[PDB]
Amino acid sequence: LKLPTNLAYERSIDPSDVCFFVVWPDDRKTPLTYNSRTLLGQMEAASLAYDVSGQPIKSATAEALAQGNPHQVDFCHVPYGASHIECSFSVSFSSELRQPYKCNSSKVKQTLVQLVELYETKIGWTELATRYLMNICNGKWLWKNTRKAYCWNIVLTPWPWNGEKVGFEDIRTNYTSRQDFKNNKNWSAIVEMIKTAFSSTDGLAIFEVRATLHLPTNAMVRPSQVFTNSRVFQSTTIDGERSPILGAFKTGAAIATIDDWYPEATEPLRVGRFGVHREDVTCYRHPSTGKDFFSILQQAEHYIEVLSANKTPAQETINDMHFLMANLIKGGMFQHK
Amino acid sequence: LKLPTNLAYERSIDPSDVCFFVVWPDDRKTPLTYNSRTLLGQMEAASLAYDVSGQPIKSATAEALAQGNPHQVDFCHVPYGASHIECSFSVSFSSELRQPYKCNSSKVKQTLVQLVELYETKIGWTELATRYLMNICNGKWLWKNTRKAYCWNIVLTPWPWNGEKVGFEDIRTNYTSRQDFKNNKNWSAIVEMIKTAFSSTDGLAIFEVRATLHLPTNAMVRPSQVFTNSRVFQSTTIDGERSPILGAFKTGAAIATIDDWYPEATEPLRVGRFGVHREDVTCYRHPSTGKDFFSILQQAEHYIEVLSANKTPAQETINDMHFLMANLIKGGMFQHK
Repeated sequence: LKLPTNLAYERSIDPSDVCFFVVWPDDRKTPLTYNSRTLLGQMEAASLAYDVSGQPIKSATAEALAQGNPHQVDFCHVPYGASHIECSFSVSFSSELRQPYKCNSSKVKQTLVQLVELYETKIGWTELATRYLMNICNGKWLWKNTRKAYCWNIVLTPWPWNGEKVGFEDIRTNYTSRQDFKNNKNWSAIVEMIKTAFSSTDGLAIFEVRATLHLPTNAMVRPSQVFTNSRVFQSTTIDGERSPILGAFKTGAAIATIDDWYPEATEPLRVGRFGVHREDVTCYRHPSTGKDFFSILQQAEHYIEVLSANKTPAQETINDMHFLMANLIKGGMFQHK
Repeated sequence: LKLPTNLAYERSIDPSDVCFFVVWPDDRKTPLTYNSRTLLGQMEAASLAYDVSGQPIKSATAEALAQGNPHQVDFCHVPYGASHIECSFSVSFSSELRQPYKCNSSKVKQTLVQLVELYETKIGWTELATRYLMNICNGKWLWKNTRKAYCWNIVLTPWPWNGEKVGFEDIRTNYTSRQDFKNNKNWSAIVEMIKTAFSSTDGLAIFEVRATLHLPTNAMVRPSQVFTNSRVFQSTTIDGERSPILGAFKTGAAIATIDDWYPEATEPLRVGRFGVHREDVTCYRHPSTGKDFFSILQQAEHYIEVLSANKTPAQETINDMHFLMANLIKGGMFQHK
């Protein structure tokens, strides 16, 4: 397959900013608020006392590393009398991966608007839909706030939905796996809706997610920081007062942490062309290995002929095409100018 | 009909910028406002790791693709507690297609005025009028905003009007086809108003449209970008506050995406000389097919003698006639120096 000079995809999952609210014992709600603090940190930086090649700076004497340095940081935390903290956002699944947003070459358009179809026919949407939905239903958009917490509950409201709200209580204890999610009475009724929103050419599935998070006393809340204080928070204005948020793109990067299929598959990565592990920077699915998205998109017709056959393919190629479809769902410009 | 050196038409469909408002549950309106966020994307471009002809860049090491590249984007979204988002504009239909705005050739001018008159008498305006009006009455000028939306209602107040204002509720469900629009009690009284603005020599039909759009919480709004951040919104200043808008020409392209008449007709295109598609960039109605505007305008006398006959014309020639009159409604300079 040749990479056309104009090939864009539009994202299928659209998540919204996670508004943070504080719920008091009288069950009234009030948006969180962060305030800028100034800290007197120690001279802990290695570049201060040390030079490169392991050389101690001579001016940085035992008198110099004494004088602490001030750093201004934003600071947010659950107020004292707060019963819990709510976290609300919305996420819409649409079928914007069926057809490319742009394609200057129609030949490469048929091999994609068919790749998706033969995918859904042979290897249904249930895998990616379930993976995307687990991150919705287990707090993963609540990135680190769920790390040191008592319990967080995901109350979920699907839009083209008939029954009552679908809850996920104490995710730390019950919903610790895929099967524990499946055991929910309404789990299948939701993965079905997501996989419908992916097949139907103009269908969608809007979820409104609301996490009640029981943090300890005065517990520090971690919202998203802004890009280049040594810690500036990303905020909206609710009720006319500023309030921290986990950004829409942070939430999207959270929901789209399904990519576990790669060499030395260890834990889910955010779906991207070259699977970039943000913590240990080295990106897996480097182009030097045959696992980046542009090397597996080059083999799109090979995957067409593999799924068009009668036999169910190998798990290797089915995981490769899972990653292909997840990268299509992420959207983006699959082009090279 | 050889193309004169001066032949311009003034447009007939004059739409305005789509002002965005946020209607709060207390029923007060405040214009939207966007702010320039700065995202940390990954190294996602194909050009960053691959050279042309599929050659992996050597300096694009695993740690080289790890670095997150900043991207400043304008973000607009519905505020948290907003009841909904209103979208208001005004579109005026006029008979600025009857006579050419400028025509240095008295023969080409009269052979087009006679063409428009024969069109009006033979194949009435109720075909382009209803298609132009459907794009107004179903949110189509709300380009991507109605994609992931609970509902949208188009309330439409015609200017030379006598009754009550014309509602089009829950268009995602109710008004999904042409007959669904025709079932409106005021639909005929509006398509006739449009076809009277096109027939009467100096009459006009001013419509004021207001679409209440029910998005999910914090739902991202997609207004028009500007022509080059990485995404700069096109905005006005409502109430002294910058507010994103859909440009007048974006809204005009929306109302005039009626050209479903072309070789391998699939879905409606924006009425243009050589009907270009922006999704699959290639241009239908290329001059190599006899469907471009200057190839079916060169045959204006043929359509005169066809519509002058008593028999009902073919559907193919009547589609050519439709495209011709729609492209005259769009206006422009049909000249060749």
